[PDB]
Amino acid sequence: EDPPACGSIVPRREWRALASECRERLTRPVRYVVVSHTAGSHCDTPASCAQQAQNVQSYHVRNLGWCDVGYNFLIGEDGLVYEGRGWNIKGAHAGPTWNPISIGISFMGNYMNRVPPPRALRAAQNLLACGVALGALRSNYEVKGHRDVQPTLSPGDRLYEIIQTWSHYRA
Amino acid sequence: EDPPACGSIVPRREWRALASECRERLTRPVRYVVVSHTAGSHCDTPASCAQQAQNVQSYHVRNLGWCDVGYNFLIGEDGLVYEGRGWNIKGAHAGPTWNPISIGISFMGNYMNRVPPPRALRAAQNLLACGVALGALRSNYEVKGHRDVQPTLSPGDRLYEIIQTWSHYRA
Amino acid sequence: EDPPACGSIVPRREWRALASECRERLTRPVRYVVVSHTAGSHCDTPASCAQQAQNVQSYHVRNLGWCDVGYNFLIGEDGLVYEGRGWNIKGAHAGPTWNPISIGISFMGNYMNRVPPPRALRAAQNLLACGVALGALRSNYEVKGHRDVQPTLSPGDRLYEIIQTWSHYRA
Amino acid sequence: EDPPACGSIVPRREWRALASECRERLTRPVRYVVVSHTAGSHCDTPASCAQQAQNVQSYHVRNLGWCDVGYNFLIGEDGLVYEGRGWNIKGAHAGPTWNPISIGISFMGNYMNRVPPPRALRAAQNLLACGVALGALRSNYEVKGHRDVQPTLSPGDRLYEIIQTWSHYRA
Ligand SMILES: CC(=O)N[C@@H]1[C@@H](O)[C@H](O[C@@H]2O[C@H](CO)[C@@H](O)[C@H](O)[C@H]2NC(C)=O)[C@@H](CO)O[C@H]1O
Ligand SMILES: CC(=O)N[C@@H]1[C@@H](O)[C@H](O[C@@H]2O[C@H](CO)[C@@H](O)[C@H](O)[C@H]2NC(C)=O)[C@@H](CO)O[C@H]1O
Repeated sequence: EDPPACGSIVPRREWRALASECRERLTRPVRYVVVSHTAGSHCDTPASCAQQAQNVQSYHVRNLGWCDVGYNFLIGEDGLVYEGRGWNIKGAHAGPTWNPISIGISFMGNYMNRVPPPRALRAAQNLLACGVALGALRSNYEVKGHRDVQPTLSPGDRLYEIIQTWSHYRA
Repeated sequence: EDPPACGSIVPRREWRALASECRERLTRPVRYVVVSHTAGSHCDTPASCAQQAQNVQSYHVRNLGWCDVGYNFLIGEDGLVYEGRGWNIKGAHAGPTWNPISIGISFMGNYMNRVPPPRALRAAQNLLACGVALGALRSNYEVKGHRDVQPTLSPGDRLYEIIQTWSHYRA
Repeated sequence: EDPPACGSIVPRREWRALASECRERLTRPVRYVVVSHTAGSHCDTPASCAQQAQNVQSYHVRNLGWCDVGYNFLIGEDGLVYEGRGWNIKGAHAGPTWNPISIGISFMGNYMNRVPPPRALRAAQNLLACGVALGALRSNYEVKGHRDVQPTLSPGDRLYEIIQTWSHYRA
Repeated sequence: EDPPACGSIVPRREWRALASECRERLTRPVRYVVVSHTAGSHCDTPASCAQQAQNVQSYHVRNLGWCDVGYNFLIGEDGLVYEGRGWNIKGAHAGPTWNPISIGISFMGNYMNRVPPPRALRAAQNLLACGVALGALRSNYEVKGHRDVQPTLSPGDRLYEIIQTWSHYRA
């Protein structure tokens, strides 16, 4: 029960996450959505993507010393959206200029020479629909590539190729 | 006009479904939703579930000669809703006194003992939530067991026990 | 077999009821009978009543989104009985407790400061008699006021005084 | 600042309510509010309204055999809100469909041809402002009239005209 019509998101308690310790709230409603890629290993089953989720967070919490996984939501090629910082805890995904104003969703994999399956792309768009529904994202929300906001290779040629197809993508 | 937000469903093309030969339409909106199980093998990978989808559909087409798989939607333990007949077409699943007035979603597997994993229950609760959003189901919608409308074990002793706690389950 | 001899009811067809989508049945013999009133306007002709019967049902199915009018029978000042859900389908007129165990007859008017015409009382008293003969009501059924089971003013002050007089009434 | 800063609710002890027998729980934040009316006599002193609260309660507890007064809150024309079963206990006020997902507030009296005093209306909204401040009511909550969800004249033509004016009033 994470309020009406939210396209099946895996809760932290399910992917065996560690307790978040982030105190910063995000000023709703949010205008931007930054799509990125973990550039880490990819997964196609929920079982493997639960393990892969943990991997991203432990690296952010134990090693990098941040309060929680830097992303608001992680997407698996298993076609499921994983909950990280969520719609309210401000993310750590695109630097100081963008972190307090945009939501950050990342695709679990390295998408330079590899494309994400339709189910994952479907789940991401479906996640943004629930966003508007909850009142976290503005009906008029703008989707920006990670390259668009920071000098980075992410989300990867192939995935950056497809998010331009997305209707809400702004130049 | 009125779809607030829906949910992610695997299209027929993706699980490689045969062409539907059905033409009878369900009068819109629908008031009843019948939950049942396929009493067959379960799956937890998006790959194997797309395959399990074909099996149920082929047994219904090539062996029982029905115009398409009997259920409107299929639910996998991979946490994904698979498209069957959909929101618009009538689908043989619980008797002629009930097939013209109800949507039929079916969990893929036999849940006499075994319970469906949380993500499967989330997939179905979200599906129904999308139904209301699309206006395919009315906000009054009543969830019913397959055993509540014809003599069968169908929902599965333990899955029947679970759907009884759902907000919309009427006597 | 000993022709029950009590049918003097206007059928759904005759007063032009919209189709019922209700399918949950009562178990006969039925023990209780709950008398309520519409608190709407009253009718005294078979013509004006066929209109009122339609209105109550409309307010029930179109505004509240109910499967059909909530009462089992409606009594009019025309001296005739109107079929609602009938002797078999479970009504919606007294809550989760009584609805499964009683028939809900309702006088079509506001009897807070009025008395229903003799012919209307006769049709009511008669209806119940029909009940026993068909076997839908127990030979020793219990009549009850609507306010006896719900916090309401039904069946109206003066009419409530009338039923406490009846022989099958029970505190 | 921003603490609870809630209104002033007369607690049960102060109006000497009988002990609550209820155990069912509402799951906050609540989305709906159903405005009703006791349909009885009104009051304009903290002394007479405390009296009224008891009649309504006793009738609901010993006549109908309920676990506590049906409403969550009772508004008085004295300008004071009288605590019913509160913000956390499921109340009986609008059928098995709404009771679990809504809070029940009742204006003490009958308002068919009588408008409640400004006081009452302010106390009623103060309670709603309070509700959201405590996380009891969902911020984008909705207000419906009693007649909007059940066959009844309640809350009374005039009070109904008043609540249809409110923001949060929907369909
Ligand atoms: C021209 C240049 O210097 N490019 C830099 C990138 O090589 C460098 O690596 C990218 O960093 C991402 C975030 O740390 C990695 O996830 C990603 O795998 C990596 N890109 C690739 C595909 O090699 C980024 C660091 O962000 O900075 C660029 O400036
Ligand atoms: C090789 C294999 O795993 N076969 C699976 C079947 O055993 C399994 O059962 C069949 O399912 C139908 C639809 O649910 C049933 O109606 C049918 O009785 C049953 N087949 C029989 C005769 O046992 C199906 C599930 O569809 O999947 C196959 O993959």
